[PDB]
Amino acid sequence: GHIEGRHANPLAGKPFYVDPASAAMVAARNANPPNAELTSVANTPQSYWLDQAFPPATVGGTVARYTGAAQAAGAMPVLTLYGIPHRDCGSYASGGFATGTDYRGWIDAVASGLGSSPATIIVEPDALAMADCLSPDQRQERFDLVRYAVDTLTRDPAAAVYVDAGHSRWLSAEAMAARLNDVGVGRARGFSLNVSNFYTTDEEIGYGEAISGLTNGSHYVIDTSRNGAGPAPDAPLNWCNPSGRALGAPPTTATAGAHADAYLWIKRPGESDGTCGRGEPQAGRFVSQYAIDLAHNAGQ
Repeated sequence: GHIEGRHANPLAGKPFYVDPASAAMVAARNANPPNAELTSVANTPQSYWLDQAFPPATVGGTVARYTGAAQAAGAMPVLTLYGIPHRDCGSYASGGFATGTDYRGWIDAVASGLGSSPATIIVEPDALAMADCLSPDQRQERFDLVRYAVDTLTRDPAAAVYVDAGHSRWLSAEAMAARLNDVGVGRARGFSLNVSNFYTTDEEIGYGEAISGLTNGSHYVIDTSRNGAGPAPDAPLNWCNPSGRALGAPPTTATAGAHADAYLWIKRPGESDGTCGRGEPQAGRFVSQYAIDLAHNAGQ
């Protein structure tokens, strides 16, 4: 018979993968007595963050294991790549690979691990948005590395690749669209917004629709992990372990934006944002109280 042409949202059609070994799951299983907040969080699909702790020599196997496990679960894995050189401009989440050559080798290995398997990839939270901390030449290098990630990862046809694009109160839509266009967003599925932040979904839809229009109709995802109460009052460090924040909409493709492929939990609720001027836990360390606070503040 006839073969139809292609129609669609790559994120629609199977559930997002719940990592069975996340820090939240470990905490939920250990809670004595059981805790409603922790269990809820642990059972919500999030994203699996990879960085320079996973060397190029071995990260391919790590990626293949994770994507293969998700496939065995009938689910879409979400992976967050967070290895850019000069990561976080040397602030609380400092890290990343030492050099661009190492980063390129890492990307090559990630792509090898992906093969042809389904995956959603969030490329480098903050890298484009924060790039002005770098000199002109290191900024250009960074853009070239993000472009390298797009060009290399998209060789997995089943990888839905979203380049991180900051949020609605970071760069302007015009400034961020220019960076996304420079790194080849047209070859990706699109971009991500609100990662590790707290802005309302509605505000992020308006911003994402604007960037989409400036990037030839690209699509986007919004991190709704911690945005159920919107942001804390405008202040320095209001993004760094703020109190009073709530879990947002659980991950879904039933979104309210014309080009919004999904609401995802990209940040993992419970992880510290950093020491934050208060001696709080190192960035990325899981704090059960933080996950419980987010769930309590959402009324759970």
